[PDB]
Amino acid sequence: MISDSMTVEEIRLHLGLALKEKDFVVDKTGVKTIEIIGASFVADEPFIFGALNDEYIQRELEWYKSKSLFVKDIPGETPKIWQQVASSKGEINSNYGWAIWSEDNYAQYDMCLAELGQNPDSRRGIMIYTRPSMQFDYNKDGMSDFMCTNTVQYLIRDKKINAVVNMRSNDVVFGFRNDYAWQKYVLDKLVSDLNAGDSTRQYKAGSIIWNVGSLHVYSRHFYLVDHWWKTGETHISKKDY
Amino acid sequence: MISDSMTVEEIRLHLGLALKEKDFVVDKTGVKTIEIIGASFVADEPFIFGALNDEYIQRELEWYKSKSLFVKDIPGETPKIWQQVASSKGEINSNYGWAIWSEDNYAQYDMCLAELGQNPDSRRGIMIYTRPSMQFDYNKDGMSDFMCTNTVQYLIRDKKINAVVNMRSNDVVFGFRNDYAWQKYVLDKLVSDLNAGDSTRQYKAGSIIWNVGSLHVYSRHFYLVDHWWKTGETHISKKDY
Amino acid sequence: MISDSMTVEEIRLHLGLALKEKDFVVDKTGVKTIEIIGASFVADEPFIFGALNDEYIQRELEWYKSKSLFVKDIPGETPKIWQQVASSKGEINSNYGWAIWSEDNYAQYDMCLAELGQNPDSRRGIMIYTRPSMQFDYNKDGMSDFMCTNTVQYLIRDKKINAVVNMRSNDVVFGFRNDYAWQKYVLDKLVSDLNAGDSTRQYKAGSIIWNVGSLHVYSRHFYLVDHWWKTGETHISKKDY
Amino acid sequence: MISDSMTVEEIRLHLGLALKEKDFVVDKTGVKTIEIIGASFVADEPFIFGALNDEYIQRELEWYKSKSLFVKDIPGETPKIWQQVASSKGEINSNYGWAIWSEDNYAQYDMCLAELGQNPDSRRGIMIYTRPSMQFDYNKDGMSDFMCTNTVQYLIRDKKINAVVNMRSNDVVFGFRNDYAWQKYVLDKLVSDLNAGDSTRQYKAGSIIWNVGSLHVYSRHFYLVDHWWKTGETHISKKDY
Ligand SMILES: Nc1ccn([C@H]2C[C@H](O)[C@@H](COP(=O)(O)O)O2)c(=O)n1
Ligand SMILES: Nc1ccn([C@H]2C[C@H](O)[C@@H](COP(=O)(O)O)O2)c(=O)n1
Ligand SMILES: Nc1ccn([C@H]2C[C@H](O)[C@@H](COP(=O)(O)O)O2)c(=O)n1
Ligand SMILES: Nc1ccn([C@H]2C[C@H](O)[C@@H](COP(=O)(O)O)O2)c(=O)n1
Repeated sequence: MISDSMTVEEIRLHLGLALKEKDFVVDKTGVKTIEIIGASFVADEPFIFGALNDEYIQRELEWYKSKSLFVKDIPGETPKIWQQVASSKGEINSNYGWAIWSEDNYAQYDMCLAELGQNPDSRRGIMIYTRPSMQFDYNKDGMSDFMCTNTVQYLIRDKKINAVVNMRSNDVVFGFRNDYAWQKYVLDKLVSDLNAGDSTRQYKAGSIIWNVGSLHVYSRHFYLVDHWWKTGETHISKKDY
Repeated sequence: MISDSMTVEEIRLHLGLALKEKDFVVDKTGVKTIEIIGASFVADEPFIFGALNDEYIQRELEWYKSKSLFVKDIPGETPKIWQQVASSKGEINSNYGWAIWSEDNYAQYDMCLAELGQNPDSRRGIMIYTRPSMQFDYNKDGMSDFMCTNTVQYLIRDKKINAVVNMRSNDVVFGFRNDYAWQKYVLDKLVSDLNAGDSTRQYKAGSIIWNVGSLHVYSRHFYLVDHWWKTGETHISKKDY
Repeated sequence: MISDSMTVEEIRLHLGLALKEKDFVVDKTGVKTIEIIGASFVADEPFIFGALNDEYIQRELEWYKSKSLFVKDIPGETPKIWQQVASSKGEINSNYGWAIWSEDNYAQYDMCLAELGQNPDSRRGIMIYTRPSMQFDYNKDGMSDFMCTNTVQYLIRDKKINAVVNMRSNDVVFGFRNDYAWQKYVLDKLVSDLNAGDSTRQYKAGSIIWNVGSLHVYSRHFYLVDHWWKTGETHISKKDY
Repeated sequence: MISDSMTVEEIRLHLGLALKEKDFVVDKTGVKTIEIIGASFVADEPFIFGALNDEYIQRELEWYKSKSLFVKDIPGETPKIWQQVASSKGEINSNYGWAIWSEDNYAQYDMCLAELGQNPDSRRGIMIYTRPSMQFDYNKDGMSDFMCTNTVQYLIRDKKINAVVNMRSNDVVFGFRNDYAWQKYVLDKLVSDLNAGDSTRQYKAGSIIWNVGSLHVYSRHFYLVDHWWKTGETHISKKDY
């Protein structure tokens, strides 16, 4: 059986509680955050707070498909968030397409697909994003990019493929929205590829279970949590706030 | 805030429910298991079902301290569970001492200690056990040992150090008991080492949060679950059952 | 008496002659081969052309020992030659360990051992790899794997155990090297097991006689034959050629 | 190219040498044999020693065409050689018509014909006589009949169809004469059927290459080898000897 987990609605409540109680933690950039430690919830909505920017997510998807470790290869103007984290040569670590499709990271997608194709009940169907050398690689050439996704495990039960996403660190506003879109994309892809392999499989996408070491909101987004706390609206304009 | 998690008592309940409903999944060895997918709970007891064997855990600890990848180096007679999983030369992957203390796995303990010593609020204090090449290494020389612990993250909040344990796969009876004893040992060690570095830190061991992709009981241990279901006792003799 | 057979040196000569005369046969993949039909020789060297890869043969041995019909179970990264031949679920037919050690294939090794242990002069000591249903099984679930080893017979004469290997099809470069290493392993095993049964037997490994319906070199390896023809060297680098 | 093989004349010479040198091997019935191990020769004559009994061969052909596994179904009086090998119910294994024409043995003739009709260059055109379960079937109900023909492979090269006959065991005097007549019959049949399928094929019967694990003469026939050794005559009456 799948575990009885929190939903995104309950996560919102706990974040609102944390803000109400001034449970602040200082970020490495010196700014305040509110935070849930050891968060586990079913990602039953594609965002927690904020607006869905489908245009941005598609540009990040294209970049992941390219497997490029260089931020300039993001289609169009590279977001400053990626710029400020990049090395002196414009290089990063956290291209998730590189993580699951590159032979340099040992063919995570293909091997997980082969494992589940051979044994649908397997507990070894997993895509390993991070690596032990990340202890030294995170600041190569002056980048600041310690892989925040650790592993994603895929478990086929009752003809549904469930994804257990294990993250070290996840920004509630920008991070979760983008990362969810990515994990949903890969899950749908894996379902497709397994079904294409054998027409009698008839697998369906199941639940995405989100496990985060530190799930946090930065102080620049406190107004979103606050507004939701007062009104139940998951988004405002900064100007309307 | 730390997430409001299940406890071990609630895990026991959900496992008993799975057995009551005959919710069986077939193991790779062909035997039945009951299973909770995406389990997340606070490890507030040192076992789930079965008895505590302090003698065995100490032998496994000594082996981890040696960092040897060879099962014969386990003090005394090597358990057959380690024998059957080993390669043709007696080698394995899953020596956790090797994982966190070897320079070959990039000094996970020392680097996590250095990170937390420098920034106590860090989200980057993590010990990475598994590796991307595990897709190929798991059956090197005919072993059958795909690392079941992925990562363990350590978060210092309110002067308590919390461990977020991310496991791919965990046997409820033997695995959890042994692995918990190990994770508790490492957490106490890390608290000690940080306190030894600065007397004003006064850190204390916090909660160990257990995240498991597949948390399962093998059919050979169903009698333990069944007995607890009927009586509330967490252990019987196989003969008494 | 053992028949007065060709040796590997003479096979090399006849292959070089076939290439010199442009005696080409078109493979099922559309590529050219040179070929000796009804080849019979004593395998008095462990290869014909090309280098010996002890690392690879040991991985294939480990896989045979596992008896797994799934190519992912080959230790490490599965060679693409095994990948392209496998079914939609990664399954094959030609695990020779399965052929001689599985109860599913009627215990070929054990029965041949029992036969020779009881009557050392027997003509019925044989390990039957292929099966009549191979006419239908060769492309089960879209695999392309028609068993190339038919039978191996073992004859004890003058306290030496001779193996008569009957193959339908054998690639001179990769196939013969790997298959010889396997047949030599099994012969040494059988000698050991018979000697262990009775200390007065004092059997020794005899000759391995290789009988092949089609013994062929693929066009991608013609440079090896051509080079040996010119120089007498049984191996070059593709780059050096 | 077809391998440069021994002829029947050279086989005669080697058998005569074996007798001259008293290279005897004890049969399972307690009688002496002389023997060539791993014999490979082109069957360029229809007998080795002895007389051609066309009358007997035609009765065995009729029996094979019937596909009956019962020896009483041999036309006329059943030869005592077939009687002494039969089960308590008169049953045997080695009806070669059953082996290649029965659906019970997976339609060996038809499938080999379909393979060569689709791809004339195929290395997979083979009729598999024996089976893995022969390890247990050879003495079913007290018969003594371990299939002595393993496989026959057909290779079409230069519009000639060559047959590579792989036998475990073959009696030089009665066995080879009968078995050769059978294999020649099937080869001619296969040529006919392929030619009837397409008038532009114009295939012709090629060589029959005979591969035998143990090619032997029983002591009751030593007088034939001896007489040939002295006179070069391939047959005498027992009375004239
Ligand atoms: N795909 C990504 C990449 C990064 N982050 C966010 C999480 C943290 O806010 C920050 C990483 O900081 P740290 O490494 O200090 O956790 O980036 C995220 O949520 N998702
Ligand atoms: N320290 C360890 C090592 C192993 N396992 C158990 C979990 C599974 O029962 C099995 C691994 O099997 P799989 O790789 O098929 O999950 O070993 C565990 O619980 N803890
Ligand atoms: N153990 C093996 C398995 C396969 N083959 C080679 C022989 C042929 O090159 C090919 C099989 O093709 P076919 O079935 O068309 O003969 O694989 C081999 O030599 N030895
Ligand atoms: N069609 C057949 C059937 C049988 N045999 C002969 C070969 C051996 O002399 C004997 C079988 O004995 P074994 O099984 O001990 O080899 O029968 C043969 O030559 N041809």
